[PDB]
Amino acid sequence: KNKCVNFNFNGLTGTGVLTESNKKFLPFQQFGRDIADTTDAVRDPQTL
Amino acid sequence: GAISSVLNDILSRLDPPEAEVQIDRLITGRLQSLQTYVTQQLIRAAEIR
Repeated sequence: KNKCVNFNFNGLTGTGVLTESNKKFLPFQQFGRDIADTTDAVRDPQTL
Repeated sequence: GAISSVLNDILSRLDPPEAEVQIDRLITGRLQSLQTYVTQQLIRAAEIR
């Protein structure tokens, strides 16, 4: 966490940092998007 | 007119013989959007002047 590291979450690439979540999600939710069509949150497939 | 709207999507699914065609449709699409914003800002900057 807390470093500009490249990502590969089941094909979803990117470059950014990792920060712990504060808002709640649906139990059937996988990822979220903002108004800019950008990935704002992603879930680890092996860890909840 | 391209496949997707993400540049990392086209570079990961296609080959560089064919990937440059879809980037060409995305560069010319976004270049006309930046020329529109500057031109409409330059007319609004004259009325405040």
